[PDB]
Amino acid sequence: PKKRASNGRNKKGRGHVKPVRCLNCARCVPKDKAIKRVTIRNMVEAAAVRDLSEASVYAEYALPKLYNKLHYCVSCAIHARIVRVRSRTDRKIRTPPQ
Amino acid sequence: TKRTKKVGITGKFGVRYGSSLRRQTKKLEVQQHAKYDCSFCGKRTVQRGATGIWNCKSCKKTVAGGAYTVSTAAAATVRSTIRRLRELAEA
Amino acid sequence: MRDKWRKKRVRRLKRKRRKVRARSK
Amino acid sequence: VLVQDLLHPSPATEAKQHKLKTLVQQPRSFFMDVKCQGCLNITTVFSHAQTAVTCDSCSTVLCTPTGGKAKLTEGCSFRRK
Amino acid sequence: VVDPFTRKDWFDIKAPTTFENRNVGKTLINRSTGLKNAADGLKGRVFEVCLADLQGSEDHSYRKIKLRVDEVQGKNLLTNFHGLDFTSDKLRSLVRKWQSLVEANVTVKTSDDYVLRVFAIAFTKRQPNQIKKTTYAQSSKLREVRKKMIEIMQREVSNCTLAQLTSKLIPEVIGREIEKSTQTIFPLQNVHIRKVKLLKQPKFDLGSLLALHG
Amino acid sequence: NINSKLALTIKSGKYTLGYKSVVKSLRTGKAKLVIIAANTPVLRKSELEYYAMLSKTPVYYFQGGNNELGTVCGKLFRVGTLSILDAGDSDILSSI
Amino acid sequence: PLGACPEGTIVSNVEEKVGDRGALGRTSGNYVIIIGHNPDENKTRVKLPSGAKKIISSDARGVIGVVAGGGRIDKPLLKAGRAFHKYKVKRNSWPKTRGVAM
Amino acid sequence: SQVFGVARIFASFNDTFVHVTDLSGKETIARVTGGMKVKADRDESSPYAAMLAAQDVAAKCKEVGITAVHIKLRATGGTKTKTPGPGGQSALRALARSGLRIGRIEDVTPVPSXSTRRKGGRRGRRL
RNA sequence: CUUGGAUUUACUGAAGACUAACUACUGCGAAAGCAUUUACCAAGGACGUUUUCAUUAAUCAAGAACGAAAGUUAGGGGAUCGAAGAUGAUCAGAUACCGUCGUAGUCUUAACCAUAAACUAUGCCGACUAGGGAUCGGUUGUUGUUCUUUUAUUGACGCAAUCGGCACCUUACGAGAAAUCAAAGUCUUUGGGUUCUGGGGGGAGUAUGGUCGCAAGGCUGAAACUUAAAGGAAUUGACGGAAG
Ligand SMILES: CN[C@@H]1[C@@H](O)[C@@H](O[C@@H]2[C@@H](O)[C@H](O[C@H]3O[C@H]([C@@H](C)O)[C@@H](O)[C@H](O)[C@H]3N)[C@@H](N)C[C@H]2N)OC[C@]1(C)O
Ligand SMILES: [Zn+2]
Ligand SMILES: [Zn+2]
Repeated sequence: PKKRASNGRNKKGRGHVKPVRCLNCARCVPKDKAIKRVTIRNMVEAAAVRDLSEASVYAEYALPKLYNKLHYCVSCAIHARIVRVRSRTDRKIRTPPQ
Repeated sequence: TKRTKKVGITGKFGVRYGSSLRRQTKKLEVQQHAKYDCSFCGKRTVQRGATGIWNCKSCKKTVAGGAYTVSTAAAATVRSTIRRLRELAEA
Repeated sequence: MRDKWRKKRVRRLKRKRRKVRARSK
Repeated sequence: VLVQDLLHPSPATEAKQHKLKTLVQQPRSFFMDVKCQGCLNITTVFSHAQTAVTCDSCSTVLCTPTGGKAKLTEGCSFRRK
Repeated sequence: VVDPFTRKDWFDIKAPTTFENRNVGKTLINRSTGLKNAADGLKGRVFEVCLADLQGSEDHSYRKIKLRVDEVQGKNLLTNFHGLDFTSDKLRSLVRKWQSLVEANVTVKTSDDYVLRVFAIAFTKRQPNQIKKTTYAQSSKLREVRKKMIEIMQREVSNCTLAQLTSKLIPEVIGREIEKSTQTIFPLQNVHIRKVKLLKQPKFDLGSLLALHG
Repeated sequence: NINSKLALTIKSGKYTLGYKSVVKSLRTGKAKLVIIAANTPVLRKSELEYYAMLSKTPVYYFQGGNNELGTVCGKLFRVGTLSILDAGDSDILSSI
Repeated sequence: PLGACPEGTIVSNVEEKVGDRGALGRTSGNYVIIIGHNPDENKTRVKLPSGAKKIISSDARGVIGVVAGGGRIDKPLLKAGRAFHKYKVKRNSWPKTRGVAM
Repeated sequence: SQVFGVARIFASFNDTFVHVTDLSGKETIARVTGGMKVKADRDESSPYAAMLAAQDVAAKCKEVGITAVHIKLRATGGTKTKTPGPGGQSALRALARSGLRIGRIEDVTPVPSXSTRRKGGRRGRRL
């Protein structure tokens, strides 16, 4: 049968899309299909925030922010719980969780 | 009528030397014996005398060229490269 | 049998059958 | 709606639609009398002007073409005819 | 078996007078033995310092200034401008989805024969009353913006020497100029000269160099 | 847009074709414009512009060779040079 | 002189020593590439047709361009007779008997 | 006042580097890795090993005459992953808990502007 | 691989590739495909038009253009990955997965090859049938907004109409074996025009003849014989080195 009306990707209006390599296994995967995450995290772990504040020379000096965008192939995304198998009526939800 | 299907000018070699060797010769011999446009008088009267020598029967000017064509790709690139480096130096 | 390899088996077979043919015009 | 007036639709709607889509097609462009403020001469100019229509011996350019209706130059006035 | 840190001559780093503070930091090298001078030595070494430290204001925390030594006065080593760059975190903070990134670069030579490559950067800005979900500028508008970037950097950068150039970069007047003379094309934000390359240097003149560490 | 301006001059104006005709039109003073193809020999091109200087005639240097200049005049033969004798409904004289 | 040619200039019939009237890049289709300059030492670095890199005096001369007649070897000789005519004006080095046949 | 070095930390999932240089980066002060702290090959990225390596580097930079360090942080970079390995955070915390004054922390992971091809193939490493 | 200092740090340089981040239920193209700047070349859809011709049209055997990747020939390049090969592990064995190299290849130029789950597994042209909110391009009317200037013939943005698109959401008119479908509807109340294809499963896209290709192969394409099911969608259960 046909599981999804979008065929598990986002490619209605064109023929081909360049691939990207998976973060974990380096699998070529279409960009429109790759599961993609934008992560902002603090460059210093929280339990060392005050220790670095003590040890810093400066006063009122901001903490640099780590930026990266993560691409996963479906296997490496399910095996990392980044997405999880959902029910037939719940697969049809594009709105992010809360 | 079309006298030969594919051998063309290399029909003078008959069945000898192998088809790949005759086909490689055909590519360069057509260029070797072709008429080219003169860059001086603008007529199609440039023919090869010997390798690297190209004469115009109209204006009687001889230009040094390639073995089998009037101009080679490397020489064309040099003219642009020498053109470019000329103004970048004189400015 | 993964029909892909079934076709590949026939290709190699048909390649060899064409060798035996050319042996005797 | 099951029962409707196809013959006498709302003129606001009939003006809301597309030129070919009304009960009978009718162009929604017009002809306008272009008159620069400098002179009193009158020139007839199509509202959608593909060419830059000039005026008489006064030597003025009246409109400049666009993708739709050509806007009048600075200091020209028009009247729908 | 020998301790290499006992053969170390700790020189000191001196910035140009164009910056607020020229007390950058320390350095160390093997001393000037008969078979190894400490004069040739030090020369060339490149230092990457934060412009906040050089101007004493965290408004400059992201630009990193590259300074490389070109003469040593005893224990003082004098540097000259060697390039500009943002830090990675700032540039990764600026690049945001649902907007139009636009760049531009140009090769330009100073008044005193310093050939540079200058990189601009800007972004499209969402209007105060904007309701549509994205802020995208049309492609020809971006061509216009990039053209203006290139022309303005060319004219504003080739008309002042390298020292005047580095004095001109700190307030970021080229950036605000790109800001001002594009608002009739498309509103822009976060306009910057994010990177400057020192490609070719002219023949070295101490009389011009000393004029910068007076 | 010179190829357009010269194309109209051929269509409506007056002209003469070839090196010998041009020189005669320079001697009689009837030439209004002399046009020289790019691959015309310099000795002939310098000869033409010396005639043009004596007779107070402007010279236009055509970008292409005689194959191109002949085609631009709507002809099937090469034109190394030509002179305009009467511009016709064209402003090639003022536009160059 | 090679010192007057910027990086990447294609040059032929290049002198090895100043004033020897040409030694390098002389056959059809061959040339010498100028790689870089060492103005303080008056030396130029060039790329020879074989692939070797060589430092030459910047006062050594060369001729701008590529030696004409390039592409001879692209066409096969096809015949012993063409080789006969080729070496008939070069030297007596053809035909070649194999050492194992002796 | 404070004398500044450059503590360049290379953290990867195979080993962690804590290695201090002068402000130009030309002169090496110390270079300690988790492979000098653990006997086993698997443990070289363990945060404990990185912390010990960072303390050793602290002692060396102190006996050299270095009081403060600017932190330079990077992952493996290039075609590899962009997140720094486990030892980097622990090494950074150790350096800020040894009496060393901490300058400006930054991440300089080598990021390609689209580059060569990663190893593995198009199906990738298959486990 | 490393005390011949490997790895790691800074500067300069040399190569070939690639075009990140922006980048999306967004754009263009007949399809395959197409993503750095700029300039030139010719081309194109849509829109606007009170411009022009007047049936010039639709679909199409035969016959033609283009056609990812891999592959072929000859030059040039050959950084990186890397079929084959060599080699270390795991293993009962692994000439596999995993690790280290690494030949073709990957790139380009001039020619071949003509196939993909080349997919929307949905021929093309035309008409009609139900509601909604977005988005791209063009055009048409319009502000408590931001920008030029504070003011115009600014630009962006905001609010209503339309034409064209890529799509999406709800319902089930109606359809369907169902999954599902605004077309897969207007089909036993069976007929708008037209091209191609299928007729139980295998044997078999095989053999043979023809034909194209340098080859690899492509296109066209049977029969004997064999067999009671093969298959589609959904249900309940059981099971999973699947999740909670
Ligand atoms: C050496 N390559 C071989 C190739 O020769 C071929 O092998 C066939 C094999 O398929 C045939 O096998 C055949 O016959 C057997 C047998 C029980 O009757 C049946 O399973 C069935 O009819 C058929 N598979 C066998 N009879 C001959 C081999 N040469 O196919 C397998 C292969 C590995 O490609
Ligand atoms: Zn993966
Ligand atoms: Zn000639």
